[PDB]
Amino acid sequence: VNYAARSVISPDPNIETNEIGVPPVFATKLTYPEPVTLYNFNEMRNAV
Amino acid sequence: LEAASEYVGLSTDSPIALLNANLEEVYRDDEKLQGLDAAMKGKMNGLT
Amino acid sequence: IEYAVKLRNGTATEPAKVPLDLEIGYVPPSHNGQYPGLYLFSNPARMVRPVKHISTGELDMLGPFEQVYMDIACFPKEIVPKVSTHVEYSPTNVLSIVANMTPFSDFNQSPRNMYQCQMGKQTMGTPGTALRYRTDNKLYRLQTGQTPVVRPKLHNTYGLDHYPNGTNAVVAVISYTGYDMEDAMILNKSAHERGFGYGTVYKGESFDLSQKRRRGEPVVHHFGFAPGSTPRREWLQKLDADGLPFIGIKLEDGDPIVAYYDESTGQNFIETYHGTEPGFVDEVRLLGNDVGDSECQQIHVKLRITRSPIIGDKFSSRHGQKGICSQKWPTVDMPFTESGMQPDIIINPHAFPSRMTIGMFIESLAGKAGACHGLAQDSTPFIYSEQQTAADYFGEQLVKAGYNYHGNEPMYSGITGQEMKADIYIGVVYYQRLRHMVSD
Amino acid sequence: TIRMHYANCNSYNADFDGDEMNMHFPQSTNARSEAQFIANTDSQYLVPTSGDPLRGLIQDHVVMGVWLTCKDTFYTRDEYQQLLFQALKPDETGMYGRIKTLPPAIQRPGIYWTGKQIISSVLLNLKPSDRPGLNLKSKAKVPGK
Amino acid sequence: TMIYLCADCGARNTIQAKEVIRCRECGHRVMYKMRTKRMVQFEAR
Amino acid sequence: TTVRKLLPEAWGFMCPVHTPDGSPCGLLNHLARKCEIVTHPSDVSQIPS
Amino acid sequence: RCHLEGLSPAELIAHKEESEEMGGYFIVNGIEKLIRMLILPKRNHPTAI
Amino acid sequence: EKIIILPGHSADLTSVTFQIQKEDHTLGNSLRYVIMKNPEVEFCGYSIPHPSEAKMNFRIQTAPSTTAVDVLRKGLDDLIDLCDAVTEKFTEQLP
Amino acid sequence: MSFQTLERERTFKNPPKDGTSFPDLQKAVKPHVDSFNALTNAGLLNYAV
Amino acid sequence: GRRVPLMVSGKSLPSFVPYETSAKSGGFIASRFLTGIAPQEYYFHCMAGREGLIDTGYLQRCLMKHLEGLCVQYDHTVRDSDGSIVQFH
Amino acid sequence: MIIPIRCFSCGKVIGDKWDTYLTLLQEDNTEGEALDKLGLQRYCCRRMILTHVDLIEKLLCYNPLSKQ
Amino acid sequence: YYFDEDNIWDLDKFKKNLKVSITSLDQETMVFEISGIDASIANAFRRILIAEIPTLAFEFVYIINNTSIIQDEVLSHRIGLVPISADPDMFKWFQHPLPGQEATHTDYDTVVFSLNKKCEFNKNAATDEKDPKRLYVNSEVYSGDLIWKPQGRQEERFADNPIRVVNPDIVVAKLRPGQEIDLEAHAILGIGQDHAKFSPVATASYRLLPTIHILSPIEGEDAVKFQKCFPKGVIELEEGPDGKKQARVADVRKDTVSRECLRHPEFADKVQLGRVRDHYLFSVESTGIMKPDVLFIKSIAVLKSKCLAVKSSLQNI
Ligand SMILES: [Zn+2]
Ligand SMILES: [Zn+2]
Repeated sequence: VNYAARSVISPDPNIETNEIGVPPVFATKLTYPEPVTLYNFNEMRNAV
Repeated sequence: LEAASEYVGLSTDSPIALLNANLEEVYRDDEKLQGLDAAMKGKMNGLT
Repeated sequence: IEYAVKLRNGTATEPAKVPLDLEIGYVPPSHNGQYPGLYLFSNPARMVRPVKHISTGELDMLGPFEQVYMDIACFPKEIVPKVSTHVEYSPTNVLSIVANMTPFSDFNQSPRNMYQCQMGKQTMGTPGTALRYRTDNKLYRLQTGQTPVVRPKLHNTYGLDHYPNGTNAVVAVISYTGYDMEDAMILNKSAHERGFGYGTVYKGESFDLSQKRRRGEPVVHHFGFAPGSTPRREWLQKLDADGLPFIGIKLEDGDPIVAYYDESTGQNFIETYHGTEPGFVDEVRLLGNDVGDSECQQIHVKLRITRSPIIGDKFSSRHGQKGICSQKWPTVDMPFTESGMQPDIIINPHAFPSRMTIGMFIESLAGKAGACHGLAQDSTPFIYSEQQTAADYFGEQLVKAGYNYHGNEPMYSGITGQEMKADIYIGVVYYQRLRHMVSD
Repeated sequence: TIRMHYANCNSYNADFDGDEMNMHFPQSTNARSEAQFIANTDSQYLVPTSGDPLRGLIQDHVVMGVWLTCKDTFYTRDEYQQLLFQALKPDETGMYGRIKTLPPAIQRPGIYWTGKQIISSVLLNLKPSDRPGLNLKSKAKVPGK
Repeated sequence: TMIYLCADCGARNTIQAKEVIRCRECGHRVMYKMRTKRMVQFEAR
Repeated sequence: TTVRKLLPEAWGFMCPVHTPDGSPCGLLNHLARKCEIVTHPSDVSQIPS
Repeated sequence: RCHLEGLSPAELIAHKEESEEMGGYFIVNGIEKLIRMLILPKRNHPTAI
Repeated sequence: EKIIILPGHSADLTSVTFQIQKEDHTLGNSLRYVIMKNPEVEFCGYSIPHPSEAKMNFRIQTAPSTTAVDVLRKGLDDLIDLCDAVTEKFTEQLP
Repeated sequence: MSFQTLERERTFKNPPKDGTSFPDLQKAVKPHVDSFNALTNAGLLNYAV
Repeated sequence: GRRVPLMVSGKSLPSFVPYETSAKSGGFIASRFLTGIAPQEYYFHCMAGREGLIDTGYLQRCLMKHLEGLCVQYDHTVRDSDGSIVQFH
Repeated sequence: MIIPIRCFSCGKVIGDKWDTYLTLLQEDNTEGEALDKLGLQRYCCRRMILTHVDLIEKLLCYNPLSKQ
Repeated sequence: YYFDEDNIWDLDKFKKNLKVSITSLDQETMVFEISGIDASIANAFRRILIAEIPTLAFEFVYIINNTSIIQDEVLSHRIGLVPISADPDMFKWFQHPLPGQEATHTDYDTVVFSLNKKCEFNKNAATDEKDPKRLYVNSEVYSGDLIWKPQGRQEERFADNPIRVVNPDIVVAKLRPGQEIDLEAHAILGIGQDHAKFSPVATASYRLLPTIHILSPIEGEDAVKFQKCFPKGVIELEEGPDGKKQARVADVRKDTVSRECLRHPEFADKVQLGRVRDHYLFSVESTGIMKPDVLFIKSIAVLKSKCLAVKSSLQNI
């Protein structure tokens, strides 16, 4: 499959029961498409 | 010794040679071993 | 036995009347037993071990056919007269060489000793002393190793002193950071940046031009650069002039490592470093192909990758207590005793029940005792009896030194400052860093 | 190294000892919507085989629970407020404006909040807009004797 | 020309490209390259 | 549940504890510390005599 | 039949192998191969089955 | 951006959460200690989002009499006065 | 028992030319190398042929 | 199951006399991990532990190929997807 | 390799305390407590120069540029 | 909303309760007693002493030729951990280089040291003695061989106090005939929470002054065993004309809180082992940079600077 990372896990008590911490490396290396509308235009302009 | 001698049938004060002969006759088989180990295991687990 | 004790010392050594290695397998008769008949073996390729003959007082060798029919009393004190005709030298003689070197190996639940043997066979430790002259693919070496402070005498007898495996970590059994559950652990940051278990991997890769010479032509490819142009953007940066890389230049993934050209095409080909981790170059060997009268048709380049403790690298004491370096707490946020030593590694207390590594508690006791006075605390299996326990011996040691007798120590927490209500257990364990993290 | 909390350790049957985990990303928005509402982690509190729940805290948290809710414990004002705010940490989660507390269990000669009051305080700060408080009676693991 | 080290004799060989490789004084057939002068930096970390 | 068991005519010959875990468990038993292997036979005609 | 027999550690450091060498392994292509010990039935002793 | 006010602050600026940048428990705990010495505060407890980053969530709620920013200012001034008292005694001790 | 430190350093610095300081590693590897020694001498291949 | 396997000569271990009855030969070991277990006891303990270690996926393609659909249709009658009933309610 | 300057747990510098510790055992007949004359009060800086394998005086005997 | 009305901040009352005494002060060690300070303030002092004050230490190392057995980055690291004797407040911080990185050095920023040593064979040797200190010259590259090279104006700024490595006896590497080391190290200012080599104090920590008090007087052999329990000096055996022997605690400050007396069954009745709650005993042992008095004063000054920084940035919003 495309868009699927794989790594070793390690424990952390500070985040949440939901959340999963991802390093900024997975932040930069996994992307997903998003159409651009009037009210998220600032987010996307700043992102690009 | 109490549990073994009770199992095979003899008393605790029996001659060593007769108890030895009966024991030699016992664990050439396999079922008699099942009985002996069950009895002695009951005794030891009571102690434990 | 008697003629053997004659033959070992001064008295003349004629061809032995009866050799030691011969085993006299007497098989007594009994109904429904093994078929009875004396059996004299003299063949080679058998197993034979030594015991002490008790009527005499000297050696005697016996194999796995008289074992089952002799009463080999396992201690001087177990011997019951008129029957026990052999004594074991010392029951330590029953274990192997790697298994015997586990301090207080008779305190742990034996599955823990099994895991510790099978895991100390896999430590990132010193694979020798001649590494400059080794053409192996992947070696691992430990920069900072030491001798254990708790050790079995055979760790000296078998000459392990020349090949250390791990360092001495000031372990505090404590559930404080919170990151150390599910067997993981911490590693005091400054205790890491001052040089805790610091691995160096050696990956030596070989290049051989004789493979790319299929058939039909004579020797064509050669190492070097064709007479002509050579790209500057990478090739002249690393490779010297001869197509062989600089010694000591740091490589990255996409980097050229060697250079060879064909004769016909005259165009310089290249080979790149496949591995994904920046390694150096320490030694290149121009292997003369054979007897002589040949060009350098083989090279062997030994890259020295560096591997400090990174989050995820298994550490594991000598009891099967493997963990993972979970976060590397700052040295300021760690606890400390009245003395002030930050515990180099925080282990979790919840890991000792359901694991039975009480051997580790005893070893921590013995480490904090031996490091103080300066002893090499003897830890052979089966010395300490039920009368006076090993724990009480090391406790006498410690209370002589000055610390708490149960091993506890009054610690102040770092993130709040005021003392922990309950004292905490600090010792000096021997932490051999593992190497299973090579394929992350 | 990606980080996840301990609660999921019981669910994934993981040990944090070297086993690694595939981490996917649902691209389209329908997929992430259904992952957020149907199959998100906080909704996986009950295994399907039996009702018995599978998420929940582990070794250290539960021993410190036996040691915090115990009745010989006592806190001054500073420790109560500080420990409470460490527990809540609203800003990283959100949705709440100001943290509210209880009166102290004892008041003279020194004011002291007790541990069970800290557990009650956490429960009081997480009560929804309008749902009456929880009330319950259930045997605990540490036997009474 | 390059400067190498005979593995055993430890003698500077001065062997040129596309030549028969061997120790000029011993006859050994293994040659290490020597570490020349070159500037590298490492952070003290 | 065969030979991969540690039936005890090994006391002092092959180690009880040291043996890998998992699938090859019980097969490869490393010898004890002191167990030698007699490989040079000798003349024994004096034994029949 | 090697040129290391009877050599003392100092003359081993004079060569390129480390002081307390062990031996026992045929060097084949440069990867130290070795013949593992196998276990067989007893020599010459008529066993039952 | 050393100190900022998080998006959870009450309009009266009475229940506000400063977030001090590049700080850990070293100042957090000391300032919390000094701030508790202030009668007009109801709540004061610091935290840390994640030890990976250096940010300290603060939190100060007060009675309607005085807002929170004044409390933080007075508390920092008091902590500075404490540091000065300690340094004065220390310096006067040895010659 | 104490850490052999002086002895360790005086076996590191000036290595022994007399004989290997550690006889037990060699008695540990002795099976293989003494088996090959039995191959060459003690008339083993000659009996084979 | 039962207990230590007796070798041919009836002695549990080469330390004990034949047909030995005292429970210390039956694999009952009295010493505790805190104080330390003796050799004859340690051997039986290795026996039991390594027994455990030699003791320690096709039934998910049998009950899953046939139960692919088996979905709870809207009239609240769990049918197979081909249309046939399997259970009401 | 060489003695680990700056012992791990403490911050004390003990790089220089090896050729001056060894020549206390060597000729002074003092035992493992020789290091108490060195000034190591704790036991975290003390299990460093005590149980130290100085494995570089054995590895320096392989200069490939020996000229011999 | 409960305040206890006694937890009030009063700087006059505080400075009236605070009392400081300096027990022993040296060129390297210092131990002194703070009183009337809550755990948070004294923990802040310790936390800053360990990490938050700056100190010169080798960061970059440019090797030109290094053919010793000590690996390359291992040599760079082991150089990094050595100390440097320089007043860390006569410099400025190193603006770390973002892209556009190379030309980023000046003489107010860094200091430059260098070593070059090639161990030649020593020929005056009589016989075979692998000392090897006498067999070879320049055998061990010590730290004292890091010779300083001033960069311009520096030569004049530090003329009264030359900048040297503080421990000129550390062994940095070991060489043998033929192989050579040659490198120059650039040192910048650092803050201890980045790396360990910047931390000035070897060990800085405090202890709550323990208190030991007898509830019921002991006699005779009990008194002897008791006095034998704690380390010497802390337990006095009372000279009492009435009775024979009693025990009174001379000085609790020597005592380590080992809690050894509580181990015996009959002694646990007699004595409690507590701690005076507001009495802290600081111990500070620096490494080579500054005399510990300067350590402590710079620590509290750094605390004040952090407070003034937060206050100044708060006045903005
Ligand atoms: Zn040569
Ligand atoms: Zn230390």
